[PDB]
Amino acid sequence: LTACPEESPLLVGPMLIEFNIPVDLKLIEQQNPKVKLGGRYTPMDCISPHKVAIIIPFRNRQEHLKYWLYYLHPILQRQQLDYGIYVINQAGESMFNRAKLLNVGFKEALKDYDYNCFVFSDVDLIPMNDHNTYRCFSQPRHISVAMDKFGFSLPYVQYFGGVSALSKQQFLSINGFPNNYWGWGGEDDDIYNRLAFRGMSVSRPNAVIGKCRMIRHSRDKKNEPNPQRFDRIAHTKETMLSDGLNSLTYMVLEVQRYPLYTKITVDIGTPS
Repeated sequence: LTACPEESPLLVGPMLIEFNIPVDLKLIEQQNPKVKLGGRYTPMDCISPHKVAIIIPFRNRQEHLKYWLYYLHPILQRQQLDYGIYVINQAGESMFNRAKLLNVGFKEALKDYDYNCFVFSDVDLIPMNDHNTYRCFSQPRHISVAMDKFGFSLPYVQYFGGVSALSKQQFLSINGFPNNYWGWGGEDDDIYNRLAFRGMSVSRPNAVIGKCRMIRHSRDKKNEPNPQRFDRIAHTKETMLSDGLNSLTYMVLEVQRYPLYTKITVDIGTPS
């Protein structure tokens, strides 16, 4: 049992990513035979140093998930990662809380395995080049750098939304993510502010390797509106230590181990 190489030899580079072809999960299971129950895979040919837990905040986007699973299982294996898929499903109908579900995912995933790396990904973003590794780096990593929906250009240098990865230590260091933004906007910039304060920076792949497509119904070129950073910097400084991993409260309603992913349905609350 040798350690896995620097970069994996299985890499293909640029890939074609499109959604004309609807997909069936049964087909994906058969196309990804080495994927054990619950969305787990561990390379046979070597030992991976990256035990990655991929967390997806979710609610009623089954179609998107199908396309996500279709493209990401093959890629993640070519990257030679020891990984698990976690779909944190918000039970409920109260406004969505992306950051809190990601926290729930961190905590729940550690109950299954000694993960040392966490990738936080929206269900609707697919990387276009398997050189954009879904793993941890020496500094917090922003993976979805150039998204087709934003013209393939980072909206602003401190944009940390979409897909990012943090080592277990990096994550603990900032007290996790905020639980109080709900769907008001800005959790991603608060998270960036947390990084700044605990003296870290943002690691990124080059812009061509960091290309990503958004799962867009049929064909829409129409570049989306540019998001502008929310100025909540004073606010992050005061609330970082009290809103986060240490104040995280929720109730796991149900846990299902599907062939391709683990689905944890939780009740996380309502805004107050």
